[PDB]
Amino acid sequence: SDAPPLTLDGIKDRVLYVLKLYDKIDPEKLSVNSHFMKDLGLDSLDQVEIIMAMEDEFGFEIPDIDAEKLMCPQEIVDYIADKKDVYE
Amino acid sequence: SGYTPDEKLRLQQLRELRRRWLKDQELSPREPVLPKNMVFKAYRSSLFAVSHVLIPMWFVHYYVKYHMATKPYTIVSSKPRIFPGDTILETGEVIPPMRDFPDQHH
Amino acid sequence: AFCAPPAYLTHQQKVLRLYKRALRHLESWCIHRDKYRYFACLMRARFEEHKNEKDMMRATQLLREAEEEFWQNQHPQPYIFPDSPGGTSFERYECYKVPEWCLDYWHPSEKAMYPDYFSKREQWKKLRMESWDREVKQLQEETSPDGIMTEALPPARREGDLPPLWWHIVTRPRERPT
Amino acid sequence: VHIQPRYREFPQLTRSQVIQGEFLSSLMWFWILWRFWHDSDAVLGHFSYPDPSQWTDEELGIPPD
Amino acid sequence: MLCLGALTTLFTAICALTQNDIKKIIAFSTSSQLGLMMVTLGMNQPHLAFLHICTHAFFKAMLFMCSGSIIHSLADEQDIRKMGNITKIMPFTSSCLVIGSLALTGMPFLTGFYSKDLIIEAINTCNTNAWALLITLIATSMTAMYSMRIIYFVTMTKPRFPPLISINENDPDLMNPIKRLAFGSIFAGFVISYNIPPTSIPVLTMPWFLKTTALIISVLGFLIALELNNLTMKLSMNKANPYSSFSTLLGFFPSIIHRITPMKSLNLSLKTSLTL
Amino acid sequence: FHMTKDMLPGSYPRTPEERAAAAKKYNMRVEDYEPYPDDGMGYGDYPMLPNRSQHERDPWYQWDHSELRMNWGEPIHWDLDMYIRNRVDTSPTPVSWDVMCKHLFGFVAFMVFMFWVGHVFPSYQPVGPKQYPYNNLYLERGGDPTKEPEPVVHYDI
Amino acid sequence: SKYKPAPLATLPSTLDPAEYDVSPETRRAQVERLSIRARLKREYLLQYNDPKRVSHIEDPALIRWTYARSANIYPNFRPTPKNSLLGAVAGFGPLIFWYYVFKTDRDRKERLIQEGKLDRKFNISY
Amino acid sequence: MNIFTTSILLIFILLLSPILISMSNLIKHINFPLYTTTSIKFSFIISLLPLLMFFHNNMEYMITTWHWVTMNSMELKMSFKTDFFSILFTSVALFVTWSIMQFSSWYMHSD
Amino acid sequence: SWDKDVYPEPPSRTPAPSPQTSLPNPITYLTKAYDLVVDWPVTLVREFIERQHAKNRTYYYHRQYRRVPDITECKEGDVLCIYEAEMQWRRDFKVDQEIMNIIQERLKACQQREGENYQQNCAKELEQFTKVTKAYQDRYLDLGAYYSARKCLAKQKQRMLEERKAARQ
Amino acid sequence: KMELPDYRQWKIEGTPLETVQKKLAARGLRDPWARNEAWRYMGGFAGNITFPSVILKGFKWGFAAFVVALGAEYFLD
Amino acid sequence: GAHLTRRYLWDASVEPDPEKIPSFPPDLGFPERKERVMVATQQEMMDAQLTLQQRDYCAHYLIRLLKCKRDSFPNFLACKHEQHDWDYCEHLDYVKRMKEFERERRLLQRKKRRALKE
Amino acid sequence: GKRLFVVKPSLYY
Ligand SMILES: CCCCCCCCCCCCCCCCCC(=O)OC[C@H](COP(=O)(O)OCCN)OC(=O)CCCCCCCCCCCCCCCCC
Repeated sequence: SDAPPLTLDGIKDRVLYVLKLYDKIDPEKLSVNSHFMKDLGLDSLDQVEIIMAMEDEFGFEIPDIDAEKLMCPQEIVDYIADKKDVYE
Repeated sequence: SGYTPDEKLRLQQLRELRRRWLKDQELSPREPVLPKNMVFKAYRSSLFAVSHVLIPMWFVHYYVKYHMATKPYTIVSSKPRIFPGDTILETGEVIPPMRDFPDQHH
Repeated sequence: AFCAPPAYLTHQQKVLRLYKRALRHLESWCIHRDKYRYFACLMRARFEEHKNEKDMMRATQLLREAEEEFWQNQHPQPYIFPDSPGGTSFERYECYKVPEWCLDYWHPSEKAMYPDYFSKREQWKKLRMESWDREVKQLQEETSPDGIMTEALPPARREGDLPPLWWHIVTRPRERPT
Repeated sequence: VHIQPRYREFPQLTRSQVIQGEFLSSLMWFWILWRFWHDSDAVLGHFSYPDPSQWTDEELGIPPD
Repeated sequence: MLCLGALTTLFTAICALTQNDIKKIIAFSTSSQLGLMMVTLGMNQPHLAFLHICTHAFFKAMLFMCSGSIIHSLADEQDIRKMGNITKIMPFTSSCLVIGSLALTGMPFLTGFYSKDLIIEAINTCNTNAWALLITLIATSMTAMYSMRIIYFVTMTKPRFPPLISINENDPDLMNPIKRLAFGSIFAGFVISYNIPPTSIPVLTMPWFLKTTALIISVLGFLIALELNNLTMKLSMNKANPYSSFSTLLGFFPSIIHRITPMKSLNLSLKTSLTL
Repeated sequence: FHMTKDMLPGSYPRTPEERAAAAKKYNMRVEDYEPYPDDGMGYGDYPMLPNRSQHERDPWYQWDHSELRMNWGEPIHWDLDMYIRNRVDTSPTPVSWDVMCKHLFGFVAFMVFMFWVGHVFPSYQPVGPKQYPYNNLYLERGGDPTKEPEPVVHYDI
Repeated sequence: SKYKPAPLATLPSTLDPAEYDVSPETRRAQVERLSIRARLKREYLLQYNDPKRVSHIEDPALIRWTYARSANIYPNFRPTPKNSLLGAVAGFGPLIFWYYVFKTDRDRKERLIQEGKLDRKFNISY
Repeated sequence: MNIFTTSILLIFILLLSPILISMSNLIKHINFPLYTTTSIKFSFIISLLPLLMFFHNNMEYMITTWHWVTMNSMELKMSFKTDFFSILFTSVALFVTWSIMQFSSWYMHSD
Repeated sequence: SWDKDVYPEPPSRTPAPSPQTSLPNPITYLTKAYDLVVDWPVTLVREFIERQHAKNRTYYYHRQYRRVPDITECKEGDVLCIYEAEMQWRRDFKVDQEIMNIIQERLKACQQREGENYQQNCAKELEQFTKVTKAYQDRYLDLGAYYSARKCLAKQKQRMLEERKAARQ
Repeated sequence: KMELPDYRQWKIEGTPLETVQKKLAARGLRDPWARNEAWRYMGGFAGNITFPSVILKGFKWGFAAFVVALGAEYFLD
Repeated sequence: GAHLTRRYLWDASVEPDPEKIPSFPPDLGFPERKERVMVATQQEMMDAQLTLQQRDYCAHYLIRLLKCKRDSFPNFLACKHEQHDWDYCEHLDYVKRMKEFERERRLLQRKKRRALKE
Repeated sequence: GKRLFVVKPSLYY
C-alpha cells in the first residue's frame, strides 16, 4: 500500500532535480556525469551541501567517508540504489 | 578526494552483481507451489456469536451453577442497598420511612 | 559503510566533518527551514572567511577552537535519521535479515515449493565455486611485499573474472527483506 | 484507498477523511457548548462562597467586651 | 505518597517540555498524569484516582494511536522537528489529536474534566504539603505547555518532512478505532462519572480563584507556550541554558544512574566475587 | 582448534623479548602493548586496552562482530562483557559528568528541602474538623457495645 | 566553559589535544595499526568467504580472552598484602556484619517474646 | 448471581480462546488478527453487561472458581474480587484493547 | 451438599424493584434472554446427567478412627505405642489445620457479605477467629519442622508450669 | 512512472525565504538552497496556520448543531 | 488563602491551627447551644450501606439520592434535583465548619485582648 | 505484483 518502491530513473530525476534547484549549478551544463569540480566548478563545502541535500530528500544518512567519495550525480544515484536495494 | 579507479571499478562490478542477485531474488508467477458468505451481520458475526460465545457460555454457566453454588463460600456477594420505603422480597416487611426533613431551603 | 576508513583523518576531512556536524546541529536547533537557511548561510560565511589559511598551524588551532565551540553549543538531542545509528529504526530489521545459507538447510519439500529460485541459487553457487580459486590467486598476486596494505580490495582485472571476496557483499540481506 | 503519491505538491485529500474529521471536531464542540449551556458549574460553582469577615459576632457566639 | 507523586509529576513535566520525539513527549505526559494519580492517592481520594485511571487510559490510547498514524504516514519518522502542516495534510488525525490534547489538558465537559478538575479542587481545598500543591499546579501548567508544544510543532507551521508524500490514512482499520476512542474521550468521562455511586464527598463551597484554578493555569500554559513557540519562530539564535539542558537531557538521572550503578555492580561482581 | 600454549595467555612479561612475544601473540604493536601492573591479581600479560565501551566504536563500519563492534583477531578488552552495548556506556556527554552530578544532587536536595518547608508550613482551608455523629461513629468503626463510650458532643453554629 | 571527561564520560577524540599536535611517529603508528587491522581483516574475509568452509570461524582472540578470564588467574596470581587484605575483608566483613545484624535482631525478638511484649496476634504460619 | 459470574468467566474464556487457536494449528487457514479483534469486542460486550448490573444494584462480588491447594492453615485458591474498580477497568481495558488491536492490524502490515 | 451449621449464612434481604422511570431495564431483558437461551439447556443436560447418576448410584463412607492411647499414658522407648500416639497426633494436627481453614473462610465470607459494615457486623466472626487462633498458638506454635506429639507435650508442660508459677502470686 | 513537477515553478518571491534572502543580502551573502526549500511555502502549503484556527476547527458546525438542539428543546417544552 | 499568610507571617497567637478546633468550651459565648440534630439513624445507614466517611449529617439526602439512582438506573440523568440537595447539605456543613473556624479564631483574639488588658 | 523471495530458516523440523 504505502511506501512505493524506488526506481533508478526516479532516483536520477530527484538527484538532478535537487542539482537543478541548486543556484551554483546552472541547469544547462548539468549532466548525470558532470563532475563537481572538473566541469561544475564547486568545492568541498559545496559537495558537503549537495550530500546533505540528498540526505534531507531521501530521509536517511550517508556516512561521512562514503559521502566524501560520492562526487558526481551518477555516483550519488548508484549509492542510493545500492543502499536502498533498487535494481531496476 | 574522489574514487580511486580500483575501488571505482570494484564498486561498479559489485553493484552489477548485486543487480543480478536482486533480480534473481524475484519469484516466478507459479511460486510458491502450494500442494455462503451472506452479509456480515447474518453470517460473519452470527456464526461467531453462536459458536465461540454460546457454547462457552453454556459451559461456564454449567460450571458456575453446578460446581460453585454447590459449594458454600465460592460466590459470596455483599448485601444489597436497602432504603426507607422499600419492601423486602424475601422477608416481606416494609422499611419505615424517614423523619420530617426540617430543611427544605434548596 | 561501502568504503573502509583510512589510517588517519586528514585536516581537510576533519574540517568537512566538523562543517557537516555543525550544520546538522544547527538544523536541530533552528527547526524552521528559513531560520536554518539563514544561520547555515552564516556558518558557511564563517567557514569561507577562515578558508584561506596558509600557515596551517593557525588553521589547526582554529579547527580546535571551532570544535570546542561546537561541543559547547551542540544540541542535547540532535536530529537523527531513523536509519542512522542512534535513531529509531536503526537495526530494526536485523531480526528479519536471515542469512542465505539456511536455504542449504531447507527441506526438499520447501525447496520444491520454490523450484526456479532454488535452481538460480545453485547457478549462483556454481559461479562462486568457479570464481573462488581465481580470486584467491588474484588476492595472493596483488598483495604488496611491503607491510603496507589497506582494507581496500582490488577489482576484477580481466573478462570472465569476479572481484575478490564478492560473496558477502553481493549476497547480503536486504534492508527491507519483507 | 490507494492514492497517487505527490512529489512536492499538496496531496489530494479525499472527501471521507475531511468530512469525518470535521464531524468529530464539531461533535466535540457541540458537546462542550451543550454541557456549558446546561450546567455551567465549571465556573464559580453555584454555592456562592461566603466571606467570613462579614459574619457577625452575635451569630458567631463570642462574648462582647 | 503525596510528596513522591508531586515530585514525579513535576520532574516528568519538566522533562516533557523539551523532548523532540513525540512518543517520548506523550510518554512523559503519561508519567506526569501518573504522578497526578499518585498525588490523588496521597490524598484520601482513591476513587478519584481510579476515575483518572480510566480517563487517562482513554486519552493516551487515542493520542498514541494518532501519533502512530502520523509516524506510519511519515515513514517511520518520529521526532517533531521534521513534521508540520499536519492540520492541512491529515485532517482526521489532526482533529483527533486536538481532541486528545484539549481533553488531556482539561477542557471543560470533556472526559478529563470529571477527574482532573476534581483532583485540582481536592488538592486546593484539603490539608496538604504546600510545596507539593505548588508544584502540582505548576505541573498542570506544564501539561498545558507540552500539549501546546505537540499541537504547534506537529499540527501547525510549515511542512518539514521529506518531500515525497506517502500519506494515506483512508484505511477503515485506521479510522474506526480512533473514532471509538474519540467517542470515549468525549463522552465516557461524563457517562462514567454520572454512573459512579456517590463516595468520597467533594467540597464545592470554595473561592472563585481556587475553583477555576485548573482552567486558568491551563489557559496560562497554552498562552505561554504559544508565545514561546513564536519566539522560536523568531529569527535569532540564543545560547542554551542549564535549565533547558537539564530538561532535554532527562534530568541527568538516566545517564548518571545507568552509568554509575551498572558499572559499580558489574565491577564489584567481576573484580571481587568471581576473580578474587 | 589448534590452540597451543604459546598462543594462549601466559605470565607477566619481564624481558623486552617477552613483551614483544606477547605483543605478537595479541596481534598488537610492541609499544601499543601494555600489560597490567604486576600486583598479583591474575592478569599477567593480558594487555591494558583503554577503558572505552563499544558505544564509542564507529557504527558506520562493518565490524566482524557487528553487535560487539569489534573486528576479528583484534585484542578483546578484559571488561568486554561490562562494556557491551547492552551494558555500561562510557560515551562523551554534551555536558560534563561533574556538572550532571551537581545538578542532579542539587535538584534532589532542593526538592527535599522544599518538601520539608511545605511540611512545616502546611496549606489548608479556614475550616474546622469534620463533624461525625453517634459518638464519632463508635459502633460503626467497631467499638464494644457492652461498654458505653465517652459522649462526643456536636453543636450547631 | 570546558568539558570535563570522566571514566563514564570519556574525552572525545576531537576534544583531546593529542591529535592536533600530531607527530610523524604517531602517524606511522596509525599506519602500522591500520596495516595489522587490514591483515586481520583480509584473513577473516578469506576464511569467511571460503565456500569449502563447512563450519564456523574460530576466534583466537575470544579463546585467549576466555582463557585469561577463566584458567590463567590462579597460575598468574601471587599473594600480596593488598590482595590479602582485600580478600580478607571481602570474604569476612559482610559475614560478621550480617552476623551482628541478625544476632541483634534475633536477640531483641527473643527477649521481647520471653517477657511477652512482642504480640503475635494472628501469626500461626511462621 | 449466575449470570454475573458466567459473564466474568466468559470474558476470561474469550480472552484465552485465541491462544488455544494459535497453538491449535489452524492459523494458516483463518484471519487471526480479525478473529482476535472480534474476540476482544465480544469480550467487551459481555464485560459491558456486569457494568450495567453494578451501575444498577451496586452488588459487590467474590468468586472462588478453583481451589488450587490447601497448605496447613492457608488455602491458596484462585479467586476474583469483582470490585467496582475491577468491573470498570475490565470494560475500559477491553474497549481500549479492541481499539489497539484494530490499529495493530492496520499498523503491523507487511510484518 | 454443604450445611449452614458449619457454613452459616444470614438470609438474604433483597428489596422489591420500584422503577420510577419509564425506560425498560436492559438487565431484566438480557437476564430473561439469558435464562431462555442458556439456563434451560444447561439444566436439561444436568437433569439427564443426574438421572444417569440415579440409574448408577453408588455410596461411599467417611472413615472414622478410634482413639488409641495418648502419648501421656505411653512409655518412652516403646516405639509401638509411640508410633500410634504420634500418628494420632498428626491426624489431629491435620484436622486442626482444616478447622483453621473453615474459620478463615467464615471470616472472609462475613467480610464480603457485610462490605462497608464489616467493622461492626463481623464482631462475632472476628471474636471466634481470635479465640481459635489463641488456642492454636497455645497448642501448635513454635514447634518447628519436626513437630511431634512429644514436642507438643513438652510445650504444653512448659506452658502449664509457667501458668502454675504465675498463679502462686 | 511518477512525473515530477517543473522545477522552474519553484520561485523565491513572497516568502519567509525572501525575508531571509533580503537579510542575508544586507550582510552581502547569498543563499543557494532557498529554491530547494521553496516548495514548503508554495501551493497548498502556502498558508499561515493559527492556534485558534486549530482549536476552533468545526466550531461553526458545532455551534449550528448546538442552536438547533436548543431550538428543538424549546419547541419541546 | 490569606489566613495562611496571617498565620505564617504576622503572628500565630491569634491565627489558629486546624487540629485543636475548638480550643474553647462550646458554652462560652453561647448562653444555650442546641445539639446538632440528624434525620438519618444507624439502622437505615447500615441498610443503605453507606461508607464510614459519608455517614455525616447529610446521610438522609445521600440515602434519597442513592434510592433514586437505584430506582431509575436507566436514564441516569434523572435526579440532579436531590443530587443538588445533597450537595447543598454538604455546602451547609462546610459553611458550619467555616463558622467554627471563625468563632475559635475570634475567641483567640478575644483571649489575647483579655491578656493585654490584664 | 513484483513480489520477492523471503529468506527464512528451516521451520519444517
Ligand atoms: C525525594 C526522595 C527521592 C528518592 C530517590 C531515590 C532513588 C532510588 C533509585 C533506586 C534505583 C537505582 C539503580 C537503578 C539502576 C538501573 C540500571 C540500568 O538498568 O541501567 C540501564 C543501562 C543502560 O540503559 P541506558 O543507559 O538507560 O540506555 C542506553 C540506551 N542506548 O545499563 C544496563 O542496561 C546494564 C544492564 C544491567 C547490568 C547489571 C545490573 C545489576 C544491578 C544490581 C543491583 C542490586 C542492588 C539493587 C538495590 C535497589 C534499591 C532500591
